[PDB]
Amino acid sequence: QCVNLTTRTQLPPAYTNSFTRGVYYPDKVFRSSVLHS
Amino acid sequence: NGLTGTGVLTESNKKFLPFQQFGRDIADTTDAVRDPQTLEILDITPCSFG
Amino acid sequence: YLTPGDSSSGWTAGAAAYYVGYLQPRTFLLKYNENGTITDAVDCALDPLS
Ligand SMILES: *[C@@H]1O[C@H](CO)[C@@H](O[C@@H]2O[C@H](CO)[C@@H](O)[C@H](O)[C@H]2NC(C)=O)[C@H](O)[C@H]1NC(C)=O
Ligand SMILES: *[C@@H]1O[C@H](CO)[C@@H](O[C@@H]2O[C@H](CO)[C@@H](O)[C@H](O)[C@H]2NC(C)=O)[C@H](O)[C@H]1NC(C)=O
Ligand SMILES: *[C@@H]1O[C@H](CO)[C@@H](O)[C@H](O)[C@H]1NC(C)=O
Ligand SMILES: *[C@@H]1O[C@H](CO)[C@@H](O)[C@H](O)[C@H]1NC(C)=O
Repeated sequence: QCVNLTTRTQLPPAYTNSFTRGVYYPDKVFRSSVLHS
Repeated sequence: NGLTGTGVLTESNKKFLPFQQFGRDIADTTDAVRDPQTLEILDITPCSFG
Repeated sequence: YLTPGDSSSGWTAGAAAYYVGYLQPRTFLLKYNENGTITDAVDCALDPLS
């Protein structure tokens, strides 16, 4: 069960801007009302 | 949980996310902790003052 | 029933989109509100303003 698909149209790649996306909590400590570098 | 210290423990209003156990202030000292048996948050305040 | 094909031309795609970007080592300045949530950040190498 393994196929090579077809009926696919050609197109160049597309790009977009990330408006301040992709930030995560860098530890498991609780912090409140602060600015941390 | 192995973290030793001295101070006064009081009931807290902070509310931890499930993956958090300790809370730290700007001087990086532990000022809040989740009790590992009752799952309640406590504030730790130093003892000397004045 | 609308995708005759055989098994390699009889398929419909659907609708979805996904975006990919790559991480690098940066210094950020995160802002925690009183509830402990990160609500804003500054990328310390984007501009001279930052
Ligand atoms: C799907 O297409 C690929 C080519 O894009 C086929 O690839 C070859 O596979 C054989 C083994 O079967 C290898 O010996 C060749 O070196 C491969 N060549 C390349 C360029 O990949 C693949 O067999 C196709 N599979 C199906 C089910 O159609
Ligand atoms: C840890 O064990 C203690 C008892 O050793 C449990 O405390 C009980 O908690 C329930 C609350 O649902 C009370 O009704 C009982 O009276 C408690 N027992 C005692 C002896 O105080 C505690 O629930 C245990 N930890 C967990 C996560 O269940
Ligand atoms: C992303 O990089 C490609 C590389 O050629 C460029 O064509 C495109 O304009 C860039 N997009 C933005 C938003 O800068
Ligand atoms: C957390 O702060 C938000 C505003 O930033 C507020 O709306 C919310 O009530 C607070 N959560 C509580 C009630 O602990």
